[PDB]
Amino acid sequence: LVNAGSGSIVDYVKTVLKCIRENLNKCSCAEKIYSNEVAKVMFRVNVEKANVEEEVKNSLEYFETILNEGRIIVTPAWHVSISSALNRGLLVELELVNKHKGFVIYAGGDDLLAMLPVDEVLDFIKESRRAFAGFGTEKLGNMCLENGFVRINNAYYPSLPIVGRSYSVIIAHYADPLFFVINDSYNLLEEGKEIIRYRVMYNGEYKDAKKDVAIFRYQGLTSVIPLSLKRPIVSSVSDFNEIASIIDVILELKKRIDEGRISVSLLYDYEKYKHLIVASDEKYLTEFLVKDWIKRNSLRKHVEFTIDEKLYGVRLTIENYPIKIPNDLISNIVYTLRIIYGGE
Amino acid sequence: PYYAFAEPFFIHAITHLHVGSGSSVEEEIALPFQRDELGYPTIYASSLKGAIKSFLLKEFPDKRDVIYKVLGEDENPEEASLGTFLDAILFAIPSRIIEIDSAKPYVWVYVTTYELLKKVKLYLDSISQLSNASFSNLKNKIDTILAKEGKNITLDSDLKSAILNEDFYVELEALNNKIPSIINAGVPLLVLEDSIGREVINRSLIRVRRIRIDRDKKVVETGGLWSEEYVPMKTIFFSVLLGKESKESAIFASCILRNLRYVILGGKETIGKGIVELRWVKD
Amino acid sequence: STQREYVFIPITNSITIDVKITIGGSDHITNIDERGIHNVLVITGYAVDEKNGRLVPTLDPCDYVKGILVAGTPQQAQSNDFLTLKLPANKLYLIRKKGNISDDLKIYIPYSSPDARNSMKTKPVSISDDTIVNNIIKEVFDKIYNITQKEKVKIEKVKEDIKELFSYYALEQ
Amino acid sequence: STQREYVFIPITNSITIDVKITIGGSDHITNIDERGIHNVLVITGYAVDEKNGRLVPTLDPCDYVKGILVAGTPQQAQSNDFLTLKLPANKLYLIRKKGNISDDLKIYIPYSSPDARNSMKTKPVSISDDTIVNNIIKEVFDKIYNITQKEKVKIEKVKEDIKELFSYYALEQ
Amino acid sequence: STQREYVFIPITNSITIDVKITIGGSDHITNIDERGIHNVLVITGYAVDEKNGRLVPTLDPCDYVKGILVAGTPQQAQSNDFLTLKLPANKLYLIRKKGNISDDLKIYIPYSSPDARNSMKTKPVSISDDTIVNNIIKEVFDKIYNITQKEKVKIEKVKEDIKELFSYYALEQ
Amino acid sequence: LYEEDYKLALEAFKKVFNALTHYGAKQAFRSRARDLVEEIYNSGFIPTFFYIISKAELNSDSLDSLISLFSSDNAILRGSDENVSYSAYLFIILYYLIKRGIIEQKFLIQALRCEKTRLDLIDKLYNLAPIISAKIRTYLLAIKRLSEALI
Amino acid sequence: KRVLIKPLEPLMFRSQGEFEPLITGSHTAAQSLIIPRPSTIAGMLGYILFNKSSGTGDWLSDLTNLLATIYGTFIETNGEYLFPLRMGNHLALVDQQHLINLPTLLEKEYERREKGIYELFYDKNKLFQIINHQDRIGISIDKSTRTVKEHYLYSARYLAFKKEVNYVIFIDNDAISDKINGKIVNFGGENRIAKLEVDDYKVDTSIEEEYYLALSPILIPDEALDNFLDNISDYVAMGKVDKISLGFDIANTKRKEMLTAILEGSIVKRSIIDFIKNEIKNDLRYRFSKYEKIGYNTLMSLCKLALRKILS
Ligand SMILES: [Mn+2]
Repeated sequence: LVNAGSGSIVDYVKTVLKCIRENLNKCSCAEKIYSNEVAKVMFRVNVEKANVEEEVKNSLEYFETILNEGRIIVTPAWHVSISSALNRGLLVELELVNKHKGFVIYAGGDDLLAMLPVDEVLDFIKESRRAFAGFGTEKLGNMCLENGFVRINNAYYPSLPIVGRSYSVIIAHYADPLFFVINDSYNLLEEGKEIIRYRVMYNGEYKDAKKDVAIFRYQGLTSVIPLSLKRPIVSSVSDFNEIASIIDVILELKKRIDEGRISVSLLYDYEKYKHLIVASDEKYLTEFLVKDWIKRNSLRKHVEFTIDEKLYGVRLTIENYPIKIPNDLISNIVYTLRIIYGGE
Repeated sequence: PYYAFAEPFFIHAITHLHVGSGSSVEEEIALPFQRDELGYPTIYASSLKGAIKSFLLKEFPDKRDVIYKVLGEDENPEEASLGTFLDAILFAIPSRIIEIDSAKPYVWVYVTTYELLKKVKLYLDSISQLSNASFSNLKNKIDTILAKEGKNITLDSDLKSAILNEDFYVELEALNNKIPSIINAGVPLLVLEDSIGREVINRSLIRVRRIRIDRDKKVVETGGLWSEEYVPMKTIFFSVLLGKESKESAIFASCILRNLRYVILGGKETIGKGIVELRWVKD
Repeated sequence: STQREYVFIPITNSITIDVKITIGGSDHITNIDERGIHNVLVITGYAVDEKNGRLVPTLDPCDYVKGILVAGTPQQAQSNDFLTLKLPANKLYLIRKKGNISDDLKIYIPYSSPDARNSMKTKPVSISDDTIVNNIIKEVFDKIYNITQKEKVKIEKVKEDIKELFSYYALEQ
Repeated sequence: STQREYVFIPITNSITIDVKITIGGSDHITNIDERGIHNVLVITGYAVDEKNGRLVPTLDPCDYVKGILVAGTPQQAQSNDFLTLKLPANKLYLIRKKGNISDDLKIYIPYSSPDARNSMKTKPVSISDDTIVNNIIKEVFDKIYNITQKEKVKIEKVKEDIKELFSYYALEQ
Repeated sequence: STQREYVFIPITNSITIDVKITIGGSDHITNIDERGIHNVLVITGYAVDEKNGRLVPTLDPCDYVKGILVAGTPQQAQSNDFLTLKLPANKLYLIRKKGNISDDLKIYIPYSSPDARNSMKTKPVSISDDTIVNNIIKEVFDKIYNITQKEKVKIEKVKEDIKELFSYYALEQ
Repeated sequence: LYEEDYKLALEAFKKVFNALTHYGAKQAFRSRARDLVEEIYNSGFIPTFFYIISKAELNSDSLDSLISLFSSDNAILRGSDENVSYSAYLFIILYYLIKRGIIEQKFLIQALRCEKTRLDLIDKLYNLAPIISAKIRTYLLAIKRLSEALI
Repeated sequence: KRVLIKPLEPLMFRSQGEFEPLITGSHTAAQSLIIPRPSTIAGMLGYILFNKSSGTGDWLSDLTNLLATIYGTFIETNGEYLFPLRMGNHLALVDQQHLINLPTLLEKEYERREKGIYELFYDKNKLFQIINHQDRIGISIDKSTRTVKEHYLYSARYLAFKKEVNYVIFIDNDAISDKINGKIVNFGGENRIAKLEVDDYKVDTSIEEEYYLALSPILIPDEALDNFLDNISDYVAMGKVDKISLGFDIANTKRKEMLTAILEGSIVKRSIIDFIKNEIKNDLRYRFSKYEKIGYNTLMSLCKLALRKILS
């Protein structure tokens, strides 16, 4: 609310909110806020009438309703803005799919149902989840998304940088019956997003979180990759890059495994380090531990690719479902690698 | 009538076994075994029947019609098979023992949990007082053992203590005084608490890495590395063959099942991973 | 907010008037807009003693009372025997809520003794003798909410839903 | 014939005493035999007052009270407020039926009238915090039932079912 | 009020007057489980005197006396100056612990004053010479325990265990 | 079964990395880590234990410059060549042995306080050597991998 | 009176149609029904009681010529009783108690009600603690290459019980009880086995609450269809309405009849009951009589174990 204003008006609204703060008063704090509103009407030369009695009371009553109910009161402009941004993000994702040799079955606004090669699925997931939040570097036709908005030749249309987004991936044999393939895709993307909890901190406190993940499945293997690790998934221009940050790590690691700098034994050798590292309790200890686990399959001479130290302590939970999952994000990273390869 | 008689039999692994399941688990193995509901190694009845039918078709090519009748027909499969196999359930797995006591030397031991024995008794109770073949002694033994659930029990032994699979200390206790052995291989059986027994078991399984080498420059091809999981040699499974009353079912039970010791189960047979000895509980 | 009360609607007509109100508050419990009885109060676990009406409470939740939050004050001569309740008013199981209650209410509820003097056994009963439907419509239903015969030239829909929209569990003990 | 008693079970240790002497009566219907807390019963439409420990009803099957049926007379100094009724034992809605039905039932229920003063925000809560729950063994499960810890070396599974088999919506105010 | 008493076991037989509760109940700390005399607590840093057999407080750690613990009180003519002390029965250093104890023990060291007259000259002594040990079977065990001579007519058990275990650091002077 | 051993290493170890400074008998600790392990199972537990106590300075210095670790804080263990950098390892093994009830404190503390009971302390370790070797295996490989990574 | 069906191994009650390698360039798959349809239990029991000289047409004729009014199936684990519960696309196992407040829960206002039912299907659901789909991939092998045939691969999501599970039916006649006691049967698809133990019981029948739990697919007589699918709110509070097929008849080797139905676990409003009786012709009433004998229209109420047919 206080940020929604542009101009000296923000002072009035935040001091009203302070009058709403801690059940402070009505009919009483309507002076401090008013000794500025009347100041403002006297700050001009042609004002006609003021019923500040009614007006500041209604202005406080608005925010009081907002907070008591607990939701921004929706007006038609809200709906048409969300829907327009939905369609524009859809236009972005249409050429994001086409950027990765994909075939759209249904891409409409919020959702998506495409078919891509098993090779560029991770790239597409990353770039799509970022473009949904208006954060990208490509021109996608006539549309050049810019850090939370959608620039279209000087037109800055909004985006959905607050809305999370889940992702299901089914690595399927071309002879697999599409009935069960589509049903498994839908049932993962439904069950899992409601049923999984992964560690997140907002306000500096390790809490849980449910949506905005990426589930993978390969004929029995499953993995989940959290996409935000922040509950106001972005609130600054800073956190725009944090989106899908775990995915570029998996992409880099797959970039090392292919070129023959790491051996796929990496994907079968993390279990022994996992006991040590999840009971481990210091940062740089676990840092060196993963560095040397990789440095038994080697990544490089004079190692250069470490895991970015935000990935540890992240524990993924599940509400006791047949979907078995490792309780930690790095084991899920390596299962995502197993699932991607298993389809190549 | 309608599964009149039944034949329970032990599946004794002569080599390692690998009945595969694709990549059907969340472990680090890439070619796991076929898993029970409890994550234990099982042999599906489809696999057991398919392997046994294939073997019998090869080594009894004149009895092809009897075998077709009991186990099914390739085409014209509009004639229900009058024989069926239950899922083979792990009955006992060999474990490496570092024993501290008993003055008797043992280097490997058979190991079970109470979940396994519970399912074995489930199979066994559902036959005896229902069908007519009578082997109640085995069921009485399994019930006597199941009495003591919740503590590592040794069977036919004087062990009292041991290291199992080089990694687990356990303290054992004899059953009452003595009991006929459920297996006939003169090796102690241990029934373990369902929690330490499964750690011991999942450390008794063989999980190997395997490699495809570049045929010319003798190096591993990129990505030519995977893992597989074999059930160890000497492992024992348990299944039952249920026969519906018919004439050629008697031919099955008489001419055929009385000359079946060894068959080949599972896959990876060029590695030698399928040889099996079937012991019927009829001796 | 307001206060509402406790009434069973059996084939019995003995519930004519002890709610002394005819207008009440700006909110109205049960409304009727030419579709039948609306905003029915359902009470679970209270057997009835229809003659000598004093609902002895049971324990079995497989009996119910198809009551109404009858508008007003319990005659201000009772409740030394009744029970009474000031609910957060989300707990009342009101059928087909037409309006919207702001979950603020107090309810006085008649009550009785456990009746440990004969083996309890209740029976289900529905509203028989549609003529007695009409006459209970007269005595009790008319003089509480008088919009009937005011705008309602449609009785075939408002007197024949109470046919089976109200069924109870009578003890007869 | 005997008479039973439906003692409440809140987060509170207000359940240390309900009956004068240890056991008393001849037979009990609720059983603790090796695999479950058998024949428990759940009364609906009510609520528990964790402090001021008694019942504080709130009428909807959404609300419910879980209590055990023991054979004892309530403290000999009350039952001015404790319900004492009698049902044919098939309106006795028992959870986890195992034993014998008596068909001539008599119950005492710890309860106080609502006495409506507060907005009854009636909030459910688990039976957990093992430090709270473990000392309960031989004063709620061996003060009336000496039968356990006599043959039972199976206490922690009939503890597993304690962890869930009690649930309610308390008073909190 | 869990209570116990310390009774050292040398070849010196001066421990048959401080016994009141021979059995007195159903339990001791020390007993016979046909695999040794178990639960033999040992206190460390104390020397015994043969003159008026008791314990004297030494500072040397390994001036230790072995002793039996049984449920007894020294017939309350003693304990005036004996070390009377309540323990957490986890900070007790018992040898051959089989059954651990109830976190509180009113125990009695047979205590002697430091006796600053003589300078201590302690020597480890181990028992032999069965002429002194025959009197133990009746002098200590039959004096105290329950199963005495009912579970041990294979008295070699409590012969070689009493031998190989019960040493002490006396002052020999 | 062994999943708190990784938790036990942190507050058992308490320092065999930092206050082991000067990088000679600091890095040398890894030789302990690898070799001893291969020594402990190829050759046995009691041979390696006799070797370790050989290098112990068990006067009171290498009897209390370690039993101080039971109570207070990080013990900078400079002393001399790997005899105090070695009695910390004796401390490590005995710390696992006390925190896992294979041998209690009241004996251990008493066994290392008379030099009459050191002998039967070792004589009792000798009987527990199979069980001990089996049990510490993961707890040791823990610090061996700690050494590979960090030390 | 009560017949406990004890599966000895994972089971397969196929939910869909074709399961066979028809197309060459594609695998086949199948998914098991959590609860076996009543036609399955009926045909099993009939197989146990077969006669060689009756019917041969309209299988339920000579099927019902051997049965009693079988009452729909639920789940007993260890004396505990679980009961299905169905929503839009959802299916949850719950126990006796959690059904009490369900009538009032669905009439709670928007957010309270959705939170309630949503917790009923993701916190109170005991399905995935007792039953999980065990995916079994199988192949066929051509004996010339000892390899797989062309794309002759199939999945089959079986039914794996993590603990002891029985299937519970009630049967009226007792001469049937002591002739199917301790029978090892071929209960379900793809040759799985279960055991039958019978124990006489006692549960009351005549109850009419406002609502009901359907312990079996309520069959709709295809002449009430449009008279049912215009006003769905009048008869079911929550659940699923689906086209089903009555199964597959063995003596004649044909696929049985496709009927609309209200899947088990759906909660029906009492308006349903007479709505059926008043909208069916005697000639169809005679057919649906048998359809109920086998167990298709079975209702329990949310208060007690209230066994009830619909037509009868
Ligand atoms: Mn959804």
